[PDB]
Amino acid sequence: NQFLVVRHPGKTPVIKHCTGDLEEFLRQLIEQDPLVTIDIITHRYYGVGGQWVQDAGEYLHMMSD
Amino acid sequence: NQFLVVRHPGKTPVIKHCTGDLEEFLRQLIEQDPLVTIDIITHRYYGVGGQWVQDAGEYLHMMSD
Repeated sequence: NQFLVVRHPGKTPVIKHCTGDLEEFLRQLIEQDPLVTIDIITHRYYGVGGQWVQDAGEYLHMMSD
Repeated sequence: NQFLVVRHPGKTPVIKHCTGDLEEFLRQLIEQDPLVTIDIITHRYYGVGGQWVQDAGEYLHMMSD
């Protein structure tokens, strides 16, 4: 959940930890950079090679509706 | 190097391991899906929280020129 990578245009991506409310944190990155892509990375028993990743857009909505 | 996440439009991203030549593997993902985004994730002593990620486009060129 705290292992998410945020991709800035014209630059290289960075991996960011939440400093507060998780929903707000993702929103804040999006709001300040609406071109930014966030992938949220976790781990599973099987997943995809023992690891899995979720689109932050699905993630943010998943927690609401 | 083998921890790279490939992002398909309309879907959710997956994390993929190379099955051959690394340069070819990234190219193959791009060629078959030119809309696809790849982030290549590694680890560092400091990096960004002890971890770092590189844009595959920079990565693929980095190894050439």
